Amino acid sequence: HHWGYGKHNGPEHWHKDFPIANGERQSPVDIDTKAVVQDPALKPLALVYGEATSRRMVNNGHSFNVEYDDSQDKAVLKDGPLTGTYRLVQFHFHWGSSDDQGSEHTVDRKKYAAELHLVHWNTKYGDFGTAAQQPDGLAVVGVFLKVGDANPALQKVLDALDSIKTKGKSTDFPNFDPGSLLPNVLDYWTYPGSLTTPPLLESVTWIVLKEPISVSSQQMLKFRTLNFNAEGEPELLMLANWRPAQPLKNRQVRGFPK
Ligand SMILES: CCCCCCCCO[C@@H]1O[C@H](CO)[C@@H](O)[C@H](O)[C@H]1O
Ligand code: NA
Ligand code: NA
Ligand SMILES: [Zn+2]
Repeated sequence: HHWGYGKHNGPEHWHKDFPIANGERQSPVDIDTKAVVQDPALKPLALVYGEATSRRMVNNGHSFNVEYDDSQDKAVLKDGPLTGTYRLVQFHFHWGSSDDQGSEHTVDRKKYAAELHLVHWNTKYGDFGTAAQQPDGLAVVGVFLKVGDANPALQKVLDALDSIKTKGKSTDFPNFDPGSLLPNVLDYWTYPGSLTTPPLLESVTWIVLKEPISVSSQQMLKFRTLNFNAEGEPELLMLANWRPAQPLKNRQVRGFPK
């Protein structure tokens, strides 16, 4: 089923083909900081990314992603709110049509310019697809991009976008350290949720970092010159690819260290 962020096939209509869009643990959410609860079971996050091996970058038609080699046991996410060990498979971003919107998660309704999603799958399920079908199968780390200074690490990613302008395009993208896109402080909010794109599976433990990384307004321009369409289709620039906040319903957002 074709979906996107346009007038006819956008977040407002996803429910027609993916009825879990109106499920009980949908993402993203607004994080009401006064309602955040502390939990002494929570641990510091362990993002063990030093041996993560990037492979390629791909315009998938809804955003772009950097693919990691998840056939080896090296780049893993553990601790934080998690039991067991999750392999890094890819990262991607969401952004908006102007600098003051574009994040998926919001903090007391504040939006950032963009949001990075580092996607991981629980090693006990063997692969990404199998893991995606279990409530404890995925873990996504979300990082806010706040407009300010130019980000040199981010620039390596943005430099490659000229190579992947349209849907299905890919380029070799070796040696990129995903940790170079994390803040120094790993304080986080966590809640049980879902993928923010169809198929919207409710299999994600969300880990949203409190501290953003920076991006310049000039860098933000680079995101918005990508195309949703394939070559030879009408041009639909990737001006915005964010889902609005979804009802928290009966969930609680936990915070570490508070
Ligand atoms: C619509 C609900 C399911 C969407 C998630 C896609 C998960 C795909 O799951 C994949 O399936 C393959 C074929 O069965 C298996 O070979 C893989 O091991 C599995 O990773
Ligand atoms: Na692959
Ligand atoms: Na290619
Ligand atoms: Zn995402």
